[PDB]
Amino acid sequence: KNILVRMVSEAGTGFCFNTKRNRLREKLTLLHYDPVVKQRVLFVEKKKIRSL
Amino acid sequence: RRTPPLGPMPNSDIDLSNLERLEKYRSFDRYRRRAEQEAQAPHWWRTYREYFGRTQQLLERKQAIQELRANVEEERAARLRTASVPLDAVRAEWERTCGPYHKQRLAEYYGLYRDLFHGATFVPRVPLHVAYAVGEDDLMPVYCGNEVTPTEAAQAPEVTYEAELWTLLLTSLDGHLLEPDAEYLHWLLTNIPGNRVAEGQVTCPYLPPFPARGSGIHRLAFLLFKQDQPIDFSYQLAQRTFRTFDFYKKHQETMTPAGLSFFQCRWDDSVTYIFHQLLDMREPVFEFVRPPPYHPKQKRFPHRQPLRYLDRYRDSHEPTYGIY
Amino acid sequence: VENEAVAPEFTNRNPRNLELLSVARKERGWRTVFPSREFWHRLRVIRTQHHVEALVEHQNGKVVVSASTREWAIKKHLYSTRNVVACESIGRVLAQRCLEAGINFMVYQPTPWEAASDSMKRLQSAMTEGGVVLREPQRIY
Amino acid sequence: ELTFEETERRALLLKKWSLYKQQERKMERDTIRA
Amino acid sequence: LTTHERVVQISGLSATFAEIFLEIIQSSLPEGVRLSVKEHT
Amino acid sequence: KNLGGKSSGRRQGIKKMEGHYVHAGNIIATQRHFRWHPGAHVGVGKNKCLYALEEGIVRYTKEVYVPHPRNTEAVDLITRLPKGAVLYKTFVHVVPAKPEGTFKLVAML
RNA sequence: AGAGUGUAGCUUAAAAGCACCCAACUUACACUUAGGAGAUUCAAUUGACGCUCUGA
RNA sequence: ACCUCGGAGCAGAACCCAACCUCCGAGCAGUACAUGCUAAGACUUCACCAGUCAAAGCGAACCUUUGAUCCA
Ligand SMILES: [Mg+2]
Ligand SMILES: [Mg+2]
Repeated sequence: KNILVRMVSEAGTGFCFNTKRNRLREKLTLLHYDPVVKQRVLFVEKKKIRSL
Repeated sequence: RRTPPLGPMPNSDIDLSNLERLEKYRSFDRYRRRAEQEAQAPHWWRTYREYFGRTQQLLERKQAIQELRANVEEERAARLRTASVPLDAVRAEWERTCGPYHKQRLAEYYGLYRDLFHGATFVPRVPLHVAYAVGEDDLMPVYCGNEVTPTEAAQAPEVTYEAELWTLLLTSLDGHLLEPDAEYLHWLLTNIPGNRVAEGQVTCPYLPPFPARGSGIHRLAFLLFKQDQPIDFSYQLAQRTFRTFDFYKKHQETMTPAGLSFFQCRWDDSVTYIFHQLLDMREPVFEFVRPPPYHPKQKRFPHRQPLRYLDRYRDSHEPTYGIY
Repeated sequence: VENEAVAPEFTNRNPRNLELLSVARKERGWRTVFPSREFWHRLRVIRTQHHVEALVEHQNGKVVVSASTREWAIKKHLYSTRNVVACESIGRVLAQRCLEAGINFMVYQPTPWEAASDSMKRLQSAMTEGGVVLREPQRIY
Repeated sequence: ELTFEETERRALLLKKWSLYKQQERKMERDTIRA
Repeated sequence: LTTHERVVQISGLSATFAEIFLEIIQSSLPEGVRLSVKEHT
Repeated sequence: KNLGGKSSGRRQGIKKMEGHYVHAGNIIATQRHFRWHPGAHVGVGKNKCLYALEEGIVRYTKEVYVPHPRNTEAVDLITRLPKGAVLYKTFVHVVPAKPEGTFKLVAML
């Protein structure tokens, strides 16, 4: 199945957004737009929110 | 119930049981061509358009084609996709051959005929040329639909045309400030002897373009008329205003249009100079104002509407306090 | 001053007024049909068996500026009227005529294969280097 | 690599083969219809 | 060595049309090829 | 043994018949599949509903149908037609009513 | 001997559009892209050079 | 056995129409991570709740079904 995970900005901002990734898949690192920084930055998976 | 068609239903002529023996649209482009043809064809049903609507010369041409074919260098250039064309020679030849027809198309598209002659058309037989001398070294031409600034059009232009009398007129089809239909003339030379223009009768002196600021783009027309025999004719807008329609009605017996050349003029500081220095009046400034946005009649209870509903209908953004 | 008698509302009758101000409407529908009608002027190229022709047509369908290799003035300067050279020559002639007509901006609507065609690429290069831009400005709302 | 003269000869070869086989198919079709 | 095989399917012949068709095929065979007018199955 | 089938109707169909005055953004017709195709000044949503892109009068017409070449199935369907055949469809247009603005005198500088 | 007469294969096209072909993608066809060839029978609306038909 | 949602017929042509009615399907996946933010005007499952579509604008770029409140 898929799991909802919290991608946290690697830009130091407190910004986080939730994505969906397969449980068997590797931990996620993704470019995403950081509103506070106003620039695309890396986000790293921190913790699993739930299993869906 | 079924009302029968009011005409030949499409795809009815070719409706046959021999579908396998019927040739098909192997390609998309041929279907596109057929579809465009049908769209152009008139129809008995409601359609989008209803609502949104010598021999020696030929022999010489064949011989020239054969000569170009014979030239092997030409074939090598063609197959290496390196050959080119003389743009000036092509322009001159087109002007002589079929340029008048294209210029008539351009005039019709720009609406000169419908606004100058109420739809009565003609053909600019004479390859007229006008150019406003910019500085001293160069002179910006005035083709059919060119774009020339009033700064460059400040002074009267140099006119050239291979012909033999002539009456040349300049009008601004849309510069009028009071009456929508009238128009202003800038300069009118009459009884031109042959080609030389300095000897023309200057009935109305020259004016530069004066399209008001933010009033869009105005189309200025150089008309040239063949003249059989001279006729005596006749900085104030009241006397520069008139209608080319009835003007040329008064002279069509011995005058016939034979040349045209028009251009688009925008605002420019020379327009301010024109409005102040010699027109001696305050220049008008126009702004393109769109209609206010439509909003449905306000309800007492805007059910399910967001909080912005009230802002859609409030006029003053500043807080108000009523009796307090 | 009677010269200062100006109507409160101006009436510019130039058909290209709003189009050049970039305020005129474009037909924004026809999403399910090809080509789009969301333009003011369109460059349409017809490659027949023998002749190559190009048109600059207004949205209402009026043909504004045409350049056909069929015309003597143009066919009298090139070998084959149905090759890349013919396409580029007609493109350059059309670019010159467009500039002299005041049409600086245009929309080209080729099929995928038409775009991939080297002759169409050469025609587009000819137009762009002649000055005409094959991308109309966005409407200002 | 190749040169310009051989390319031109190749193009003329294609042209003359076009003409030759055009005559060929024309005569074949003439026999057909006849 | 190997011999490459090809098949052409045909349907719809007239009286004279069949004659012209196969005589043209007979006369247009380039070099050492094997024709056939066999049927399906 | 037959379950389900209690879904209610979607209340789809034409919302503005021909001649009806339509403001920009009004939904003209909601359809499940393309019964009516967008014409002039008529947009299409994700769910294939037709809405007016301008303020005007709704008109229905029949026009030749030439699909987007990237529409592979439609292109193949066309490829299988005979030479004379031309597909037709019903299109919805909005004939815009007002001009998109007027030039006003603001200041007599 | 007489009649119909006559634009490259077709055109109530006026020197054009369809047709036609090779090259590449195709098993192949097709599509597409590149290229190719082509005619208003001769003299002043008219006579005579060629084709079809009616006879010997 | 069923209880929610959806597709087809009944219900032929705007909408709407039941059943122990005749059939079928679903409780998500794939994708990306602007699949962002805002906002005219509209639709709406016959109420409400809920559910849809969306111009313009800003910002990156150049998507195709399930469930409220409280409570944690
Ligand atoms: Mg049902
Ligand atoms: Mg409701």
